Amino acid sequence: DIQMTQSPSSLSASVGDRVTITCRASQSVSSAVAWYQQKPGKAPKLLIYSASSLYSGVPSRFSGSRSGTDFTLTISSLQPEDFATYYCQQSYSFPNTFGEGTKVEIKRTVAAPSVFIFPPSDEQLKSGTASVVCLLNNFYPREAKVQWKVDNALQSGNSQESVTEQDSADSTYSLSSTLTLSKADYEKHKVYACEVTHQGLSSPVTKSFNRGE
Amino acid sequence: EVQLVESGGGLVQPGGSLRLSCAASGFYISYSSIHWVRQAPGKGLEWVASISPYSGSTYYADSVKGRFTISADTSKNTAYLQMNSLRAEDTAVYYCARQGYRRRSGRGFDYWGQGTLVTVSSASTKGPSVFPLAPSTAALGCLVKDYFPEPVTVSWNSGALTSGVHTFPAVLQSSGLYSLSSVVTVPSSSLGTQTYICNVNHKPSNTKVDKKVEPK
RNA sequence: GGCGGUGUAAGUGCAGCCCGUCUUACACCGUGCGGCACAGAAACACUGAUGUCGUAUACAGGGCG
Repeated sequence: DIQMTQSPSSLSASVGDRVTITCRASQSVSSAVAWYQQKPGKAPKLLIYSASSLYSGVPSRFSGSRSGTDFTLTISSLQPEDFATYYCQQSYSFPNTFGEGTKVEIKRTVAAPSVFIFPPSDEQLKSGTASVVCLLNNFYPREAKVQWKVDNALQSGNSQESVTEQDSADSTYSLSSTLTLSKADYEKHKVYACEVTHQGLSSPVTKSFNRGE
Repeated sequence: EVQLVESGGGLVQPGGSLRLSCAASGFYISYSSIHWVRQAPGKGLEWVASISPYSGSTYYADSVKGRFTISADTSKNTAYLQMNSLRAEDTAVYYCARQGYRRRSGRGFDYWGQGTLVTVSSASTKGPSVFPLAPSTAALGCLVKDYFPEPVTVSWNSGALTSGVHTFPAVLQSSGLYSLSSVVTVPSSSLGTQTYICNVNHKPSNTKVDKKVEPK
């Protein structure tokens, strides 16, 4: 089985940068290498075939090269619509093998989150569980930290986070954090706070509500 | 001109069986190699199987040999992937793909189906509960809680509201059920004039809910 | 083409001469097989050309001054 070792596994580059992605074949694959671009939730799109030929309709800023068993995908100048995950593929021998992918994200200025907090709904409180939700909207870079406090007591192990993909129109991320509590615990305590640490903030920001406001 | 439409995905228990279909138009599948390629959620592309023109020779990934069969129906211009004895690690979006014409695009896969999701798991189907996230520019949203399997779809105001919307990826809770939120930010003045309704569809359980989100 | 068969000639184991064998040339007759290139809607298989680079019995000695 021929291996295709692709590097780097991710990279963040500014608009206008030249980016180079490398794929090394564990053994000779002649020139039977293709490159694909994949956007989240979409099928891959063919960019390069036979190691170095540009597929019909692909912009001239994409190119491919082969030196022996080393293959290279180059974007001469990165455009904002080029954020995606790129894959090499060898089709010299069966089983066919893909490289592991290079996720390309767009560099951008630091932007602090706008933070919102949502109490549980009355409908949910009929059910025995309470979910408190903290939204961090349109920040960059992706790394962010959320801590929950209930009446000043730090919570652990009762929250989960999820992050969107980079936005195509402003290159930011958003994050939602959900605190899961029993209905009884939620109805007993008063002050619910979400504390957010992020590079766009010099010190952490707290957004909170009082139950029943 | 070329279209590839897949179907047959869904949820089965470990050890179960499904058959995926890839219905082609714009070209006769007899004169191309047809491939299946899968992608586990959050992971890379993995080649599964292929069938050659003229010979009908078939090829398989090591992980699927003996369990999967790729085939083609010339009279329906349709290719198939029969999947038997399914395992948890077969959970993935499955794509069919046309290998292009040799003199035009080498061995590159030039057309791809839209993808069909296969989930292998013992957990039972369950539709979600949908709760409002009452308006806090204002933020508002819906919490879509306790469903299985993936996916849910969320739109706002039957698709008329798209700008400023963030539908987050689902997180698996310790209960084994999924949960997500969908939020949107709007000008605060619009809270007085525009009704905000989140439309949630959970096709795997035939659960479909529209939830009005109003100020608390 | 390469290989093989047959025929003709010349050269060729010696101190020397002769026959053979061996080699080369020419003539005619049989006759291939691989690998790698290419194309056919074409990775394998299948069909079709044309190139190239390669291949195949390790039976020779005797007579007379």
